[PDB]
Amino acid sequence: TIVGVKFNNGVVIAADTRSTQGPIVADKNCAKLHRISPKIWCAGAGTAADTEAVTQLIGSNIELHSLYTSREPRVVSALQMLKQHLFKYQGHIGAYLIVAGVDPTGSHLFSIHAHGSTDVGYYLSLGSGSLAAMAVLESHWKQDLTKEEAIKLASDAIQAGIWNDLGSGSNVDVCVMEIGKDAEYLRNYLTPNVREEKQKSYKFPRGTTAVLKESIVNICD
Amino acid sequence: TTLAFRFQGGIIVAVDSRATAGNWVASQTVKKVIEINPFLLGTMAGGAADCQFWETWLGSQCRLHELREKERISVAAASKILSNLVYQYKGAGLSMGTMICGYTRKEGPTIYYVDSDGTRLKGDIFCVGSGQTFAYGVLDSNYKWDLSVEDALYLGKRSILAAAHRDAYSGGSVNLYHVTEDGWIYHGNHDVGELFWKVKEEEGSFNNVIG
Amino acid sequence: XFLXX
Amino acid sequence: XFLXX
Amino acid sequence: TSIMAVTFKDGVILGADSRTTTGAYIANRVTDKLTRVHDKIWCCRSGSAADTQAIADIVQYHLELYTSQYGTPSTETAASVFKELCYENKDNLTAGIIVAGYDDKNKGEVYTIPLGGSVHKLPYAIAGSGSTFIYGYCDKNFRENMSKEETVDFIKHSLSQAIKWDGSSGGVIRMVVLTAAGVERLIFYPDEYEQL
Amino acid sequence: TSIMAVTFKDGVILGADSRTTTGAYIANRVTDKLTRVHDKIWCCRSGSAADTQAIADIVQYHLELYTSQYGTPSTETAASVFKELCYENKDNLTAGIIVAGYDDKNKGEVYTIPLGGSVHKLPYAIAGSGSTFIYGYCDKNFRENMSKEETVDFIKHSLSQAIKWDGSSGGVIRMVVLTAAGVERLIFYPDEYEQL
Amino acid sequence: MDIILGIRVQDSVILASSKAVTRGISVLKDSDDKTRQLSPHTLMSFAGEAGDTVQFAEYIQANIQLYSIREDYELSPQAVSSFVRQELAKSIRSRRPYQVNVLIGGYDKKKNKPELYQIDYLGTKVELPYGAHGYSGFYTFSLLDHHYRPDMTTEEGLDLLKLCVQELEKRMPMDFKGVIVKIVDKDGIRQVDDF
Amino acid sequence: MDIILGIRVQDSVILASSKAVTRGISVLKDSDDKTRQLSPHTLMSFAGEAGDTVQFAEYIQANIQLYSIREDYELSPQAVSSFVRQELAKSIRSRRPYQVNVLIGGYDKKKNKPELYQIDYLGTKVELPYGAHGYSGFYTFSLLDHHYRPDMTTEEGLDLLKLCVQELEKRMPMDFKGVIVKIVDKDGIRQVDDF
Amino acid sequence: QFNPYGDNGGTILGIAGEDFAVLAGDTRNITDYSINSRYEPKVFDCGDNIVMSANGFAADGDALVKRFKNSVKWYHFDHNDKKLSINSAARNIQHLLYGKRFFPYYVHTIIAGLDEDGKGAVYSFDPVGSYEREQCRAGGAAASLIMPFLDNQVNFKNQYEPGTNGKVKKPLKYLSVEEVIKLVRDSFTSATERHIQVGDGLEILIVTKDGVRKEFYELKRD
Amino acid sequence: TQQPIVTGTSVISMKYDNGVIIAADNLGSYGSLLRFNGVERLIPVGDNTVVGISGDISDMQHIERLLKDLVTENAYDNPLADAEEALEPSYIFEYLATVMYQRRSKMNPLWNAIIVAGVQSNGDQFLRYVNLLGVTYSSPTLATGFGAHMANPLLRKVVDRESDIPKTTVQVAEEAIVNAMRVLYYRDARSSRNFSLAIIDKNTGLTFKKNLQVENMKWDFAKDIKGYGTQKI
Amino acid sequence: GYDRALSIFSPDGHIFQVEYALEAVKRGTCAVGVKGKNCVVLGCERRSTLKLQDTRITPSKVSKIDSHVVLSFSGLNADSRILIEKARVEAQSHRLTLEDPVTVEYLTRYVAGVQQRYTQSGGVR
Amino acid sequence: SDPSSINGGIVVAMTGKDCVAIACDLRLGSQSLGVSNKFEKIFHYGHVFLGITGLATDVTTLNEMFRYKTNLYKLKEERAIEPETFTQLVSSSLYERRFGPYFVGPVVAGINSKSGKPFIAGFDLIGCIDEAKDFIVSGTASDQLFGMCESLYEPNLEPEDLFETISQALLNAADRDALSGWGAVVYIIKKDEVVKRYLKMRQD
Ligand SMILES: [Cl-]
Ligand SMILES: [Cl-]
Ligand SMILES: [Mg+2]
Ligand SMILES: [Mg+2]
Ligand SMILES: [Mg+2]
Ligand SMILES: [Mg+2]
Repeated sequence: TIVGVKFNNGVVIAADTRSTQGPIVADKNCAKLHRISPKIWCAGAGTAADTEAVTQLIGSNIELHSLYTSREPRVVSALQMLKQHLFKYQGHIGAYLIVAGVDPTGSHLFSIHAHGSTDVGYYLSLGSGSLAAMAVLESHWKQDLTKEEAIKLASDAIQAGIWNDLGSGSNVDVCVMEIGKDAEYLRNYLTPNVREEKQKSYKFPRGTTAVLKESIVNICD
Repeated sequence: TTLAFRFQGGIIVAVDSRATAGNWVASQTVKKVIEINPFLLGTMAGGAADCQFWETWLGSQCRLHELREKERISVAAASKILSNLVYQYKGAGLSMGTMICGYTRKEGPTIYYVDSDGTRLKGDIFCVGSGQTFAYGVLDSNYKWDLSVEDALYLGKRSILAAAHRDAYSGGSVNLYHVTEDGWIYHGNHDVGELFWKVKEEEGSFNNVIG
Repeated sequence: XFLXX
Repeated sequence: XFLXX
Repeated sequence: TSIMAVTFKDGVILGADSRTTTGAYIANRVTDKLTRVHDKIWCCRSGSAADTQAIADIVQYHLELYTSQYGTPSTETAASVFKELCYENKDNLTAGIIVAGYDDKNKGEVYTIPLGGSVHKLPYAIAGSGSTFIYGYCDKNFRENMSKEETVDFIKHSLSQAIKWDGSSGGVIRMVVLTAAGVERLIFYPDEYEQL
Repeated sequence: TSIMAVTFKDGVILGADSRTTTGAYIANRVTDKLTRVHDKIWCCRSGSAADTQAIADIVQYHLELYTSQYGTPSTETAASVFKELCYENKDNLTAGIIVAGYDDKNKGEVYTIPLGGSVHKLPYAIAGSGSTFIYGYCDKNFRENMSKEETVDFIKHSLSQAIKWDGSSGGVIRMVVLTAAGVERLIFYPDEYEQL
Repeated sequence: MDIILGIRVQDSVILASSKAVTRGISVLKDSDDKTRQLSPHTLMSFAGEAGDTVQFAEYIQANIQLYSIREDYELSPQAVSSFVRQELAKSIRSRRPYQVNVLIGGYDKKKNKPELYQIDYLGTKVELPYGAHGYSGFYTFSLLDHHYRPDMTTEEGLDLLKLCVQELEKRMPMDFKGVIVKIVDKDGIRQVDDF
Repeated sequence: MDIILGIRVQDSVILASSKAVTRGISVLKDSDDKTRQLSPHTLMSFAGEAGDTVQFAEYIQANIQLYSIREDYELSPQAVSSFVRQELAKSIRSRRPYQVNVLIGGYDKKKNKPELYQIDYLGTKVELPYGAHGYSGFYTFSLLDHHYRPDMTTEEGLDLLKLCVQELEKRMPMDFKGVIVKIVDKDGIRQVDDF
Repeated sequence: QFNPYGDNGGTILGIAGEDFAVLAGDTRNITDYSINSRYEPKVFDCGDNIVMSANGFAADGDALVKRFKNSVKWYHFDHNDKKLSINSAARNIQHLLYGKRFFPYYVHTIIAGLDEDGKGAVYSFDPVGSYEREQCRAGGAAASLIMPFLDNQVNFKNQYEPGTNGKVKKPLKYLSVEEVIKLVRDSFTSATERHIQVGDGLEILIVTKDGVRKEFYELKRD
Repeated sequence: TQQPIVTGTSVISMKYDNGVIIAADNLGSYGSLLRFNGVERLIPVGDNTVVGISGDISDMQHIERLLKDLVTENAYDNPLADAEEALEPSYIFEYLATVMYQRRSKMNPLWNAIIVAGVQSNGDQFLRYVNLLGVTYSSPTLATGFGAHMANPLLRKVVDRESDIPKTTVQVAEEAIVNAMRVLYYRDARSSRNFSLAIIDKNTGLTFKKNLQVENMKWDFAKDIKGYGTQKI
Repeated sequence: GYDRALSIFSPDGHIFQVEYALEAVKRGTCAVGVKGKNCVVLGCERRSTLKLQDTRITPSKVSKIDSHVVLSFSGLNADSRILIEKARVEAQSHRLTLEDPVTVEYLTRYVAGVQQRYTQSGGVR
Repeated sequence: SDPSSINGGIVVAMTGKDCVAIACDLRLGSQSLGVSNKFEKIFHYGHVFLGITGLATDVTTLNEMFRYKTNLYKLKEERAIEPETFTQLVSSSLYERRFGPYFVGPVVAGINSKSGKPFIAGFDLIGCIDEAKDFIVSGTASDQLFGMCESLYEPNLEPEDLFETISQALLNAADRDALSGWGAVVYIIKKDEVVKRYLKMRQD
């Protein structure tokens, strides 16, 4: 579950921290918020490897472009480079991205699909829990949101996913990109799924496990 | 993995105790030998439900025979009731591989192989299951008619252990039975967890494994 | 699922 | 397997 | 999708709905299906969003490079570049595009490019899933050399019916006016067009 | 196929084209898709000719046996018998039927029965392949309590457009008028309706 | 192609390979040697898809023989097995992979130890005291688990091997027309003519 | 089930039937009698689908034995073969047909002549001097075409049959564990114990 | 083409003590990636001190429980209000399941109670009626997570006596109702963490000679 | 084996302190064609139950006839047909739940998702779901189709568990339902603006509201959205 | 199908149809069975009012049910054939399922069972 | 014909107090047939440990490939590769074969020689990094290992206690999987000593 919300003086993106293999939760607290550039951040759903790989590759090329042109990178540059890469692979790279950031042009919010189609909006939601999130966004979103209102709406939209979507869960990551300020990455902004104290300690008496052989391993040269 | 062989001292029957659903080990404490009566034993290989249901059903048909005829059913008649039953269901998708081992006066010690595609065979040696080949390898290479009750019991146990080791879908524990003129005798449940190491040490076999 | 030695 | 919010 | 381009006295008008769907879910309810390939050459996109976006971007690049060397291209030239991409890559594309541009010599021109990649120059063109429901209406109601206000009403009433019957069409009715005066954007909200 | 039934002041009018096709070949160009199930209960047949003919024959038999015992059946009763056959045999039928009848109490009534076998009572109904192209036109142009001449023009103009765009529709436009006066058959030839 | 066995004992490696070459409902030949000498102290038996088997075996043989000439030195059984595995590991992701399973029986002259390597067509290498490919294993592995000892002589190894062939001849569906047995030791490779 | 042969000579019919019963990669039994005595002077060998073979054979046996009791009279081999063919001719258009191929070797006591009938699972009956079912025919027919004579003795017939089994053991892919031979003549049915 | 089966997720767990038996199950009901109910009980008191759960396809699960509950009712009518023993119930359920061998009930069935010696009993069934009495069984979506933990903690598998050179096994002993509920609660909190179809609530039914008691515990709702 | 032809979309519902609310739009979709616009998908049974049905409309009309016949059959030889022996929501549901599972078991299902909302004789709120598979479940909030994905998240913010039901008033509950119907109109491609809403209260009884419209919609922000990325006009 | 209960009880507790069936047996030619130490002998009367008979082809009074069991009878000759046929079929059916010929007690019990079934079945005497 | 479940096998890695543990089973089979009971799935490049489950040919290939790459790394960098860096190298290498991948489930374990911080990580077959404080699981009994680890594990275990936990997690998980087991190996890794223990487990 990943969403992007626009406010007066910038854009805010949020995401959940659940990674799944089939019906099993592989990572309880992974990071779906990627830094393309210092003031361009990306939220990714779909094939985990594909979202991480494609965001790093464009992020690398954006850095070289920024150094070449002696200019701060633009969101439309990241958007164009991502969509042309994804389109070339005809949806086989399963990366569904919400691209947001601030640049000399202003604040921007876009979504990219695996096949290479891009959309513009003030509020967007991608992933399995996008319908749960979009329901909240459609209910509570308005024009001229403040910074604190947009963070609240964004986190509430992720929470809707966490609770109602089985695909989403655990924590809420947030990144606020305001114009004229450094982008603040709020890792584990909310942690409403803390594991309760276990009823019992399963610390075994030393010598419980039956051993056949012992040996010192040589790690040195 | 299940096996039963005929020798001088009667019939030996040995089975593993493992039940699997795909690659998942569902149970290691399953009875694969059904005690139809004091002189009749039934082995189970294939679908757990199919074997369990139809072999307990066979036990009822064998009871109705001795009520009607005032005489214990023959191993041949008992095996043929089951083979004629599964043949009616041929193509329906029944998956059972069984062996009807017992003693009667007219027949003596007898073993009948009965499978779900309707095959019925009288024979001295049979190994049935996913690890039947592993059991055959040890059993055939060590089998003689003039084995003692003690040696025969061990070979039957050792043959399951061999299969329990190599076959991924066989294991848990070995259930031994000895069928004589006086009826079947249970010779205990043997966990492979302890039996393997006990056999390895005493016999000096299983040199492939890290001791 | 059904169990299937 | 492959990990896939 | 429901899209159309209509030619009138002072030039041409482009009309489209704002609904992008995945199955029966509406991915975007405020989509802009009217896109600029040149100052006074615009196009209407139907089919795969990804395919139509890719084509439009390449055409815009081609007409920008054309302008740098040979000055302003004709609406026919723009339609030819669209056709070339759609025809040569017909096996790998799902794109139904209506090309509409204003020359000073040729005035308002409309070219429609279906799936095949064939070119058809028409006085007006309709396309997209929702167009099927307004063939009867548009044929009966269309007249050549209409006024701006008449053409806006024609497109509004047409797309209103298309949206009403087609589940794949809805949201706002966007329109782009191409005349000698310049480029004008128009929007019409459900509360207006639904009760026509 | 293009078929429709319209209710007006004095009763109801049934309209249909006359084209039966096998693939892109026209098997019959003078087909009668308007069939009598009772004196003043008629139906419009779309889908498999064989299926619709079979259903119509059984309904006619049922309403004839109904009349022998309980006198004249209602248009609703006729639609119920159609539904019962279409719904209970939905797996083995391809039949889109519009049931239209004139009572003296209930006046003109129209019931449409799509593929599923559901019943929908409407002020007017359109059905068949060619109906898709005139949803926009019929919705905009239909009015309740029209005159006979207005309803005939409405059906004629509607089926004219349906025929023009749909390859599966064509030939003559047949119409059946159901009023207190009686039953009137009307026919309209290409040379008239094509140039509307 | 069907049955290939291998038994490593104290001082030698013994390879047994079936003689039958069957195509359809006809045994075309009953005296086929399913092995190639890669070097004086390295032997490779092979089984799998028709044509691929011999083509692969001879290709490896040529490469090992080329190395032997170039360096005037015999590659260790471990080194040869690693080379063979990599060729099959390449092959499996080719347009048309080699469908060949091999046993490599060799005597390492530097270590003075016999070595038996089992490599399948995927390029899956294992060093074993005893190995088999195809359906043979399903009988022979459990048999050897019981009867095999690590300190056995070549003669004890041949008797252990006879016990395997007898079991296969009893319980195997297909007639594989007996086996050609070859011994790899410190003195090189020699064939047992009477088995 | 695989190999069933039949040779009609001057004064007897000889049926040879393989002893192997194979399921998967295991020969479960190597002493299986693939025949039933239908009457004192009529023998039927059978091969095909597992279960169907014995079920069909015993069903026919029961029917012929019922007839023998009812009429106190033995049906001619021709009459029995016609009955069997009709049962298979019915079967092939059943919900689940009998997949069983049979040879019927009988001695007609009224004609004083041996008779061999070959019937496939479709209900295709032919009277032959020599017959075979399955892949066996592809070797034995051409062999018998050459070596067979109509005036041969039972002993000459057995030597001719040995020549067939030897050819099958040489060229057949699968190990069928030899054959059980039975002779049908004026004195009834008897089994050759040493073959 | 119409698919008559569905996966309603969830997981169930049966442990047997000396003079008691527990049958636990999460209260979450799902289809695909949607939650249907956070509290939908699938562990039922069927009378005669027998508790039953048929986890998997809820429609088949409800149908089976309904038919067994009815089987208990008619057992009383036909056999002079005789108490249906857990072993008799188990065999009866095998015939219910195998009755539809060729259109199976897509459920893992577990029943718990006391045997005729008053000792704790747990029986587990496959979809087609193969059953087995055990001290321990987990069934459903998270069975693969919970079951190996139960082998270790209930049956003391792979646990040897410290300092005995892995020669003497940890001796088997019955667990107290307190120690069993601890294992059930830790099993379901662990399963909730790593399985998406498990969570919301945990409902335990405890069976003693006195009757059937219930306990409810909150689980994570993500 | 069936395929659904004419279909109805989401049915949404929730419990409040004194009773239950249920709503469903008045659309009969024919695939992508929004064919029929006067379709009532809430069917009252007596004065204490409302059955909301989504999926195939031909099968919905069959279920209507069964419920209609059930009321008739209950009245036969029943002096207390309008009192103690009147049809309960629990009786009506269990009957449908039996039929739905019997039909799926004969591989010929009624292609529907059904929510039976009502109030029992003892004043208890009744809200339970059943579908073509015969799968049944109950929850403070129930929804079908897109409703399950979009409505439930919004309705669960009001009534997240059992203890929240007494704290929820009919004003708050109805507001949440009407809000959910607007969100579904924004995002469901086979939804309509026109819908029906039914309230079954233990005090005020059955209130059936027809010809309701989605209103107070946000579309203004659309004018500012130009192009699909780089476009400035 | 013809359903009439022909075999029914009378006030004195007799089934007259069964007792009148015994009168038919009493009319039939005499049949005797004597079992020795190592054999059984079945003697049968043949009435001598029938000359110009062909004894080659005339149905024999003693019938073989299997190779080891025989059945002689007294009463209606036509009725006997139906019992003999059923017995012969059951004899072969037993060999097929039990893989052993019938015991004389079992074959008797079957035939006796058939005779009983016709004493409380509708539409049959 | 599922590459990941032909040969079978499992790897599990855990963190403790100033230590890490990585353990694996010894089984290599061909579906039902058990072939080798000596096939170790844990390798090491300096002080960095890599455990690989899945298709055995790819396990061997990747070991040889990472030995190749870590050897060149050390020659050019003039220092041993660290766990954090090696994790990135594995991810890079696996994703390089995105549309023709190695059918593996690799697990990195080791202690950063500079910071002294315990480090573990897991990957999918196309190189997605799964970093964890507690534990990483991989193989045909991953479901079983997840269930065992999630219940048994507690933070800041001493090397001797951590050994008992990871061992019991592997053994009980391996006993519920047909394609895993046949012996196990446990590596206890401290800052500047590494103990390798072979476990006694049931051989079926
Ligand atoms: Cl778009
Ligand atoms: Cl017609
Ligand atoms: Mg094993
Ligand atoms: Mg619309
Ligand atoms: Mg959870
Ligand atoms: Mg294991």
